[PDB]
Amino acid sequence: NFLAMVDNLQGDSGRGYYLEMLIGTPPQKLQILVDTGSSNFAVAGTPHSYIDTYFDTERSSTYRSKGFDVTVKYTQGSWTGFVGEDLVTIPKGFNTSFLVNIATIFESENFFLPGIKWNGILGLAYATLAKPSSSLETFFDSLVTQANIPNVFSMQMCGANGGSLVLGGIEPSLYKGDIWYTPIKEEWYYQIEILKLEIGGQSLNLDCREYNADKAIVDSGTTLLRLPQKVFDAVVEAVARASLIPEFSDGFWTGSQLACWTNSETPWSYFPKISIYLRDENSSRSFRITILPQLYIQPMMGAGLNYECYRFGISPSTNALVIGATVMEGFYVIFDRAQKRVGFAASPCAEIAGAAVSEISGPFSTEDVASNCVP
Amino acid sequence: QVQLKESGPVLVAPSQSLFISCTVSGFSLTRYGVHWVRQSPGKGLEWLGVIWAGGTTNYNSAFMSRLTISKDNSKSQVFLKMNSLQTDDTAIYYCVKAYRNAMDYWGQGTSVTVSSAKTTAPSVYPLAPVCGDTSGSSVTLGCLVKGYFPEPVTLTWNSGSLSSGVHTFPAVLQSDLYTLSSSVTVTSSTWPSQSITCNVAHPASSTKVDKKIEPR
Amino acid sequence: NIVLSQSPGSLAVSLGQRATISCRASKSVDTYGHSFIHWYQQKPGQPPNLLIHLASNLESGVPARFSGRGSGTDFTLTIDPVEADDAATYYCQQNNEDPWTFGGGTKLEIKRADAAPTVSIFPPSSEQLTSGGASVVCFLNNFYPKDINVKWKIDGSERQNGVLNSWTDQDSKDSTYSMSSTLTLTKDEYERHNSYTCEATHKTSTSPIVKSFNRNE
Repeated sequence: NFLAMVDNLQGDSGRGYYLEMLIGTPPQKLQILVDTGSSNFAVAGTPHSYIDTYFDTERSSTYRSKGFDVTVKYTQGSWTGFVGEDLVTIPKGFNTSFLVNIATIFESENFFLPGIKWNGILGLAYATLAKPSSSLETFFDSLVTQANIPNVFSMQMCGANGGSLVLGGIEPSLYKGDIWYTPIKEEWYYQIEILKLEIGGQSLNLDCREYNADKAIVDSGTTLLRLPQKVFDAVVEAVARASLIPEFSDGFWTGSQLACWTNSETPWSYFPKISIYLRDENSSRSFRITILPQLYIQPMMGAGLNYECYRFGISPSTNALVIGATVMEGFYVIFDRAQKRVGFAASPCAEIAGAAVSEISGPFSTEDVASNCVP
Repeated sequence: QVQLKESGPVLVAPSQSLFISCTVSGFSLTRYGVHWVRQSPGKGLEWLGVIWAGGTTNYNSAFMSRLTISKDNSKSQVFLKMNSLQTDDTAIYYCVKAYRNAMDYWGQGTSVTVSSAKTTAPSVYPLAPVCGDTSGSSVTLGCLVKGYFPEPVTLTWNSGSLSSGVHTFPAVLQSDLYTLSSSVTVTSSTWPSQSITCNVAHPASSTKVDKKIEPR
Repeated sequence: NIVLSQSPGSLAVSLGQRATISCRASKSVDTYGHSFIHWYQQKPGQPPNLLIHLASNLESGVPARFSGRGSGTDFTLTIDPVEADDAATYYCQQNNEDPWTFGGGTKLEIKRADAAPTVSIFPPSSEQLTSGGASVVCFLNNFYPKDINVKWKIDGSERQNGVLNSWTDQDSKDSTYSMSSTLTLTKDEYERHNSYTCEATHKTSTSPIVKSFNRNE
């Protein structure tokens, strides 16, 4: 029943989209980060400054220790915990309970951060990333096996107020127009092949291997669009070339002052569109996902004011090109593990004041790009 | 054609007040901000402040205690007033047109020296080649500008007409006075067939001196 | 204050080659993915002039040989290929925060072929001698590199006191330097000796260039 899963996420890009879960007997309720960039299901198992509650194993009659521990490191942050299994109910999705592996965290560094509302994480990537090894079955593989659902899930983020995680397929009411699919290049992270980036209709002129040199991945657990240093610099250079920033004048005399705007005025009309080309499942064809300034020049303030301050939602990476929440907020994203593909459709909830903040278009030809851009 | 022209006191006593005007042309102060920047050996380039089109001023906070910038749109002039002068306020002072998120047209700058010392006009001495030296295919002449204060002087040859082969050397300060020199090199067919004269102006003292170079 | 630190202080590059100079900000200068930092060229005796706006936008009418790169705290200006006219000091300048501030500058020296100086010596003018002063001037014109030594000799003996030296900035056209040296004596001391000599030692020769006169000869 996919309609019941509509709006089962809360949160925002900045600190995470999370799913409520009931764990153990009697049920303990937790708030769980949705992360397509890792493969472990782990919950706080002891108090922490930045969480309200944790999972207490001694209060669950169905919990079983598996007899070993585990440590997981992310690009930033890490934790160590014990490994067992227990019954989980997802109230907004599956009213039957299923048995899953669970890591109960007792130590962490730079993981539970101030401002979060989640106390656990749902790693939705492939078994090859799971710790201590790929034989520790993932949450979603247990689910597929036990609820006998299709090996597919899909995500819509409505923060451009929550979103939806549809486990087992696609929900038609969550998109408009066509789904475009790009092949999964390597089943670990959700690695896809990027052919080209275009800023205000001008392609960057980098070898396409630059976009993938490490890997290009789709990751709901990352807030920003994260670009390898060379790619980042080429982007911001193109953005400076295509933007039309106001000149300094009365009341505007430093660059910092560009951040905040009054009187319903916004910075968006001054900035170019940003497009990512992906190979289609038909190798000779590509499609383009496009974000408008509305998605990468991001409003910051709490409610109740009559000015707004914005931040740039693109940052450099050392290694990976990470399609994080900055971009995912523009699209309904389909993780079609059964057919080794990732799908994108424009989100209806990705609208500000009636207007679309993202676009999808194709096909384009791949005739002038290498047959493989992943080195 | 955009132009900015500073006019200031070449010399001002410490703790007295500095007043510089900037007369602009080719653009309107009703449309463009004007910045003040200064440059010294000790402190390099320092942005002092700006007056925007609408009359708003923003200052470098290090100076706000004693700096005022203003303008008169109807006279196409911008003004700078600085109090409590210290000797390290000695600098070249530029007014500069605002442009996008930076600055485009600069004035030539006006040299301001903060000192209690008196103005002293230079002695200008012609330098002709060694008496009886071989008359080679080219010939170098010189002009020696000695014992002045403060900077600057302007030196030309033949009222600025002769500019090829000229080297005018930066002034060096010795016993509270400056000295500078300039050379010019011309062919044998040029000198002494033609008159060659160094012109030296020293604004601080209101002096203007010509010295024809004569064979010894 | 955001501080801007430029390196190196000085760079010498051959004609036709690439020059790359760096500017480092003490704090990020970026807002909205734009870097509020700009590059200016200052030729001798001129004010600075903007080359590159917002880190990487080449100013209209500036040759395409000039390019700017960077984001956050690290910026570079590249001139490729370097020309004689490029002999100048380059400055970065930020205005992401007040006060606007400038870097300390980088002087680009054009590395032309070594050249020996043309040396000329000048006895005191009679007009100076009337006033009891006597300056002997030596011009060491159109040489490269800038390092150079001048020795004054009076009747064959070295004199160190009362010498004032000044160098020009590197020429825009021929990439040389020139230098003026003035030995100032009293008229009475000038009139006690016969021969006056300036000797220039420059890397272009193992032996000094010697220019001399004998007084009242």
